[PDB]
Amino acid sequence: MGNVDLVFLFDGSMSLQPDEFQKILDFMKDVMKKLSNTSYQFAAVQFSTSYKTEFDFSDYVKWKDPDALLKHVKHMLLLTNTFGAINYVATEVFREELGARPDATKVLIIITDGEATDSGNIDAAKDIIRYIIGIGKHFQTKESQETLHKFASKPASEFVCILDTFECLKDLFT
Amino acid sequence: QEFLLRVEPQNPVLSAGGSLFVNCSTDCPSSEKIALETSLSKELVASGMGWAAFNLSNVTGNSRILCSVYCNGSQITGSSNITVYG
Ligand SMILES: *[C@@H]1O[C@H](CO)[C@@H](O)[C@H](O)[C@H]1NC(C)=O
Ligand SMILES: *[C@@H]1O[C@H](CO)[C@@H](O)[C@H](O)[C@H]1NC(C)=O
Ligand SMILES: [Mg+2]
Repeated sequence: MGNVDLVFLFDGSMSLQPDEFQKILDFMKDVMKKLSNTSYQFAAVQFSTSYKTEFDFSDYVKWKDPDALLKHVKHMLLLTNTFGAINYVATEVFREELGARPDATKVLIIITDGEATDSGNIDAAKDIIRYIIGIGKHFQTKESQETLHKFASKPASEFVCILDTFECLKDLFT
Repeated sequence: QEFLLRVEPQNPVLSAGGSLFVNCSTDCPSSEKIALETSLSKELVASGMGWAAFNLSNVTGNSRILCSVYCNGSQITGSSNITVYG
């Protein structure tokens, strides 16, 4: 298995309840704990109206502690500008200056309810494997399912799943 | 250039926990994509030029909502704090 630079792009919008946001934080911490001491290195970005890199690859290498790296997170509680968020990750997070490895396979785990308050395209992230981990009552809506298909890698059956069981992520370990 | 996004009703105070009709509108010429940001169950029930109306159901507690739309390529937002008393 080659190196993998993985970015958790998590939804901090008002549409997700406080308990759901906390479940997102706990989920990211758990996935990182299971991937400690592997070819994986991480970064996390919270998105709502704006985007915030909560910790970068260099932070992960130095701390190697998910709990410590995400403890400071404050719920944004604004809009859900997902298109811009994916672009921000593609150009502002996957950078050697922030600890990214040029040789590494780029992976994005987008934890959200699937809604989007913005538009555009994500051509800049065409070389990034994108998973959608759903949470929130809006996830199963027709609007969300149609929206998330524009973000998830194909086929959707392999890259889209729910937070409670995260079945689609188990392949990251094989 | 610079317009406002109205959220009606503004900061409503209701009881029980049924439904609420929210209308997000703007006078911005050729506005694009009106969206309502809320953790409540929502259904788009009506729309016209510069506005969109939604029906929010299962309003059991206080909840803040935000509306957005693109005016002249820029995103503007409106808010409304829903208060529920029992
Ligand atoms: C929503 O508000 C706009 C702007 O005042 C109005 O023109 C429209 O008739 C309203 N629609 C509904 C469903 O009330
Ligand atoms: C309450 O709602 C108003 C919108 O009229 C908003 O400007 C204000 O920030 C809200 N108050 C809170 C919860 O900060
Ligand atoms: Mg949202």
